[PDB]
Amino acid sequence: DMKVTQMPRYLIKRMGENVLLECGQDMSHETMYWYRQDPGLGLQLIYISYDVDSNSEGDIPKGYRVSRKKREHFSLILDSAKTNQTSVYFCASSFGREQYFGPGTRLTVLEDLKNVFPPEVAVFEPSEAEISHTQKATLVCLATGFYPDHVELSWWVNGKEVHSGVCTDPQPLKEQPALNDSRYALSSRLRVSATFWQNPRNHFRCQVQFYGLSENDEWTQDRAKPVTQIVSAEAWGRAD
Amino acid sequence: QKTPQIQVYSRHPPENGKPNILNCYVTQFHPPHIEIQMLKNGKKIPKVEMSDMSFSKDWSFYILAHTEFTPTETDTYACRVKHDSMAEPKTVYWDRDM
Amino acid sequence: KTTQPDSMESTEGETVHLPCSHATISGNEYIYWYRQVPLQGPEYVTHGLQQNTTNSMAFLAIASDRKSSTLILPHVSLRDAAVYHCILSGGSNYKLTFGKGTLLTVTPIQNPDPAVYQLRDSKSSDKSVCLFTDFDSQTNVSSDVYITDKCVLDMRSMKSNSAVAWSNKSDFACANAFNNSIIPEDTFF
Amino acid sequence: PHSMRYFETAVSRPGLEEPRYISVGYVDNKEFVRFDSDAENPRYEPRAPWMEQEGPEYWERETQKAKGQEQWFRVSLRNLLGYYNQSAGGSHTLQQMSGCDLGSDWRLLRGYLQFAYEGRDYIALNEDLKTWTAADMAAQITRRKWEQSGAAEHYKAYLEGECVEWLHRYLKNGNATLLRTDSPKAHVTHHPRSKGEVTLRCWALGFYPADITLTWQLNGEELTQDMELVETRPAGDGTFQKWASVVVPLGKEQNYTCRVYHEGLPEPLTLRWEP
Amino acid sequence: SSLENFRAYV
Repeated sequence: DMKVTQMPRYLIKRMGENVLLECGQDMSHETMYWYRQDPGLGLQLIYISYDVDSNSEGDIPKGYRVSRKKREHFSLILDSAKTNQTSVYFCASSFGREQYFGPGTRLTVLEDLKNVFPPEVAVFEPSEAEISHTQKATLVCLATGFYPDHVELSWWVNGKEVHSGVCTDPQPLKEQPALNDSRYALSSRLRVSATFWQNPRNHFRCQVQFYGLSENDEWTQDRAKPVTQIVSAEAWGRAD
Repeated sequence: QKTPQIQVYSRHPPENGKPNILNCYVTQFHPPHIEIQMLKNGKKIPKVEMSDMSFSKDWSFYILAHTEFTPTETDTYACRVKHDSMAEPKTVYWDRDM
Repeated sequence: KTTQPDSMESTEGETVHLPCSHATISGNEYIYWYRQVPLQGPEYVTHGLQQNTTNSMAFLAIASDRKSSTLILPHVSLRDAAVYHCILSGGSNYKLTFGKGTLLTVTPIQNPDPAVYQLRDSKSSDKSVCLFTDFDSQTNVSSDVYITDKCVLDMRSMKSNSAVAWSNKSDFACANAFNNSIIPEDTFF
Repeated sequence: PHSMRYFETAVSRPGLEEPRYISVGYVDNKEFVRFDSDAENPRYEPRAPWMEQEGPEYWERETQKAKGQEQWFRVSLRNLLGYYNQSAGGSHTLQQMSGCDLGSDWRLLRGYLQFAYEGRDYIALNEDLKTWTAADMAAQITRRKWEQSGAAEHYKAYLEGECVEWLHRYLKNGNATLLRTDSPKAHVTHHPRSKGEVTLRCWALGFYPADITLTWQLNGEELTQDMELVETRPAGDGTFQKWASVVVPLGKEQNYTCRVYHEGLPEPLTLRWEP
Repeated sequence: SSLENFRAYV
């Protein structure tokens, strides 16, 4: 009923490039918004369109421009991208009551794409102990070494996505806090009744999609170009 | 839409020979956009001021159109209103008695 | 503008109170409450001018003669943990300025039961991983070690706490993290 | 008795793309301010003499609120096109009346807020400042929106609060102009029409305000079921004028009396036909 | 001071 969506959810771009984030509502609300919030502070207003070609600045106008040619849409333009413009962007709309926010777009403006990496992934089988101590079995996935934090980790049992008994880290931790462009890591647990893991027919797969580069992204390095992909790790049940 | 109720008259009693002001009071009309003209012997009188647009409680608009003139027993003045609600200009001739 | 406490502690069940001092109010301006769960973007909760509004979720209570207000959250759950914002929105203005609101943490329950297990990867190799579980309500986690914050998972069936740790060195195992510190000291190799 | 009004008008125009917003404010039926987009430097101007004193921190204040209204109508005007499926680039009118009435006691008596589209009524704020009245099916769209958006509260907070609070202030000064008045100067005229019949027109010039009354009579008995009367017209000099007439047989002139009732008059003006 | 209509348009 009241949904607001933004395309390119994740997006990486090199400094100086043209960024274009989109946002649609399909409910023709008169007024829409562009917000950004960095892990540090909170939400700051960039631009607000009251209706089509009626657009007003806001709090952080410098570095951005907007385009409202239809009620339903509202695009955000970064002519010359900037490193510090690497925040999270939220689009919104209202008709008079409250504002209806989107899902958020994660934009990373890198000075050098050589810092980009896909994640190495591996699953860890349950500890022989826990199965006899608490009668349950916990599997652990570990997405290691990747940048930036454009990852979504999911569990798949026998082919079905499972959010039942799953827990994933909220904030990916840095494997080296010192470095300014610290490479990231992540983990997630999947607890299942010990009896379940005791059957070598079940298929446990820890999937983690990366949102890296794409077509027009020029890449020179010898290592395969780190583009959007689905690195995974599997593990069969054990009756042993 | 409401047809403009027109009323042509003078500010002070008609003293043919002594200066005066001819008024054209248009009321009860809608939409706002209206074309009003003052006439003398069948010609468009130049320099004709107009009251600022303003409407009454019933949404109807009203405006006053005035210009300097000097009445004579030969000069037949009139007011001509062209409005969205009328087929074509509504001519209302002056009458000193009214 | 407004003002709210940075933090706010709570537990699975307790009914939460969220203050919001806001004097110098135009009276022409409403008061809105937004909730922003980490990751997600802000979503609307409730608003009011005077009196005491309310929704299917929370109760809004505006103090007599304004100047302050309070949001009430009934029998809260884990999913009710986020950052609640209190903004003043003029009835004739679409602009509303977010502060940093109030980070509401909600601790579950169930009895703790420290364990700490060690696991290897299905592709049986050298890499090992330690698993700290069930340290309910105990902040700590204090080289080349990697330790993640406590992750609360709600098993649909039968609670349950956990955290992961490793250090790459295929040789050692729980060598640093966990060292004559907390826990019964009696782990499981 | 003591009331303040704000009449607003936004008019779409062919090709012009941008409508013409005109806000006129009344105090006791007396214009005292006015905004108009078309103007050289669009902003509020004091239409009354007692407003000249208001500080610039008030004029820069209003104009900024006016500019705000202007856009509201601009958007509201496009919405209507949708409702009635009217095509863009054309002349359409959206009006609004709002204000507060005071009783003998300077406490608020009644609140006023009503919109009109294309001359017709659209939606209005009821006498209770809580509910809405929707004329046609389209307005029921606007109402439902304004209901679920808690629109009423905002307007009530004004009518009762800010509105009244400022009318008082406008009366702390206005009570030196909207009190003085000009008096009528009646005089019957004699015009002949048809054989043995003459019309007797009772004029009344130079009065202020426009509220007045003219009466004809026969031998003393009230006459009105036969008289011809013209609406009050503005002289153009700040004052007004009006007249009534009667058709009567020749040689029966002196039989008729013409009484004139006006605010600024100590006693009715009885008139008659002279030589 | 004049009225400042509610944010919600027609």
